[PDB]
Amino acid sequence: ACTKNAIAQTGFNKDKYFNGDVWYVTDYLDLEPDDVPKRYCAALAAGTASGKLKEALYHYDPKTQDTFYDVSELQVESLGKYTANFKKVDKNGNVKVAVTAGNYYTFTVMYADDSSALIHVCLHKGNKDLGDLYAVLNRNKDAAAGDKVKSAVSAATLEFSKFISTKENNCAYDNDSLKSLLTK
Ligand code: HEM
Repeated sequence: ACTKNAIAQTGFNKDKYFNGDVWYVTDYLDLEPDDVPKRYCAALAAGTASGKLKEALYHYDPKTQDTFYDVSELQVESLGKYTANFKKVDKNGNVKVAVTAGNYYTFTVMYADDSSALIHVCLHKGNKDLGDLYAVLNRNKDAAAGDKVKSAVSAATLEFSKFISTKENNCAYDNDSLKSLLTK
């Protein structure tokens, strides 16, 4: 179940966020903690490709080796709040699972600056969801969360101390695939 109407950042700068570059998940929190593993790797690229607002996703479970990529087309609900479809793809953009009625996520940018962000995601696959999922992002895969984003976590009435870090998982990412997937 998802339970939060996440509030987007006041004055969110869409073009800076959706600039074609990669964001790494450094820390995450699911309000239903059992919905996701205790160790995980995730990243995304976000940009406009031929006029279309896109995200490319990467998930990797460092214990099981489960790996998957997605390409998403985003629709705008309001500034910084989107509804995204998704198709599962290989790293080269070949479709494994097509865009499907009932497979979508909401995506809210609660805070962002040039280097860091806080997002909320509510994933739906049919009648299933993956709970309220918060993630701290950085442009640098190894950056410890700084004061701007940690304060934003507090301003969301959350506690950064309770987020799970991805930093001790030897996460390695294919940035080139994430960038090219934006076009697919
Ligand atoms: C970076 C923002 C993220 C977004 C937008 C996102 C979105 C998604 C989407 C679209 C899927 C379904 C993929 C498919 O079936 O084709 C998925 C699956 C999944 N995600 Fe995320 N995700 C993000 C980060 C994370 C993080 C940080 C975790 C933490 C463990 C996580 C855990 C999972 C798990 C466990 C699944 C598999 C769910 C299932 O089997 O039903 N995700 N995610």
